Amino acid sequence: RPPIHTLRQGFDPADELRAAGELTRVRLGAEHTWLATGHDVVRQVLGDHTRFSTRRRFDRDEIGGKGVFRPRELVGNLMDYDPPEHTRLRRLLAPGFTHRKIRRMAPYIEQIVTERLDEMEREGSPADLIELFADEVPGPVLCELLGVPRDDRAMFLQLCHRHLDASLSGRRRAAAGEAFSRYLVTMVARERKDPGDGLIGMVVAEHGDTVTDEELRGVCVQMMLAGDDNISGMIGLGVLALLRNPEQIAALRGDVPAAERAVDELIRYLTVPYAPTPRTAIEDSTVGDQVIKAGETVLCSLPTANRDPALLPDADRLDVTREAVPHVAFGHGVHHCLGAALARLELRIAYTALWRRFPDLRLADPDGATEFRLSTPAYGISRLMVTW
Ligand code: HEM
Repeated sequence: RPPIHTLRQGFDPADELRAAGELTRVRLGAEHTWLATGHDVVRQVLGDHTRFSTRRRFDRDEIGGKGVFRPRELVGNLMDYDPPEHTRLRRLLAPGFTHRKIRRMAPYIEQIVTERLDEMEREGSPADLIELFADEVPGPVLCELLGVPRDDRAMFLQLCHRHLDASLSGRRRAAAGEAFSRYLVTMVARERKDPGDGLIGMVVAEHGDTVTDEELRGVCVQMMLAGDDNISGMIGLGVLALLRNPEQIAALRGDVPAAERAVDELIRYLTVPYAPTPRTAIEDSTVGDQVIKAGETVLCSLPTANRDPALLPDADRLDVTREAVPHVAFGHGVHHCLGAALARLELRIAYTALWRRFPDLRLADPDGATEFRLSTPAYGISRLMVTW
């Protein structure tokens, strides 16, 4: 019943997913799409921002293009944007995501990670690493990214949690949306009067009169949606991967270059997103061996692409010591993950700190079943009991 691109077995793409061709037509459930699994063909699809569109459309209706109405729920979602509109928004947001600016967040990330590790120690072992650490680190970090006032963060995160809660429907969902929107209206008004030092403040100081309040409010929701599940998934899965490959933990207790090498290897090997935004062909183009017809959709399996032998040899193995390779876990092209550096940093800090606090960290029950996080937009672990 579940679609083929969502299928996993342990840390790996499922055999069924691995058996599919480089580029074939599949049926979801009922929709019909192209599934691209090869590294080459995924890069060809993702590097093409002029013959493919990512803008969600309704009824089938103009495919790509400029100045089409966009529903509230998608304003400020860069992934739903085509150039030239994508190009505008990305350029406005880019200056907040450099290596230099993201490097400045290091002390705060260390603080957040330390506060969470403290909770674990206070709770005592055995402890659930997911609930106390993995699910708890990303929110505050994204707050800092945005420049949500330090003292507003607890209420901000709860309002946000309810709004992005897929389990809610009807009035409870609508009210969660209304409430969060109430805070973000206040936040944008605060920023319009005295621009802060995070992302929202940066944008109003430089481009104030040309950017809208809706856009700034949308940017806030969409950053939270883009940067939470992926990080919590990586922390959970990455810890399990390292614990089950204990010899490779030593790469997180050496110098920074080696811990950076371990992080990007874990990102490739675990590949938490199942797929980037579906692409719709605007005009006919050849991808790999096949003609993809206008109006047809393409879905890229990022995990399989990151197991392609053309990317690296011994690709189904975890090896933290190796040089970084041009994997597609963050995607490729103009939509290439805007938070890439932040993700890399966040994760490096969290892994390093965890083993610094708990050198002899172990699985509470290594012979028990693993509760994987299923039916979400990002693979992960929902519960992971640990001792120290
Ligand atoms: C390891 C964790 C992460 C992974 C694996 C990941 C992966 C990806 C991928 C594959 C895309 C491409 C989507 C597409 O082309 O359709 C993307 C886009 C994006 N990511 Fe991430 N991401 C991660 C963490 C983050 C974080 C921490 C942020 C910060 C908020 C973030 C913000 C974004 C944004 C804003 C985009 C849209 C960029 C655009 O469309 O131009 N991501 N990410």
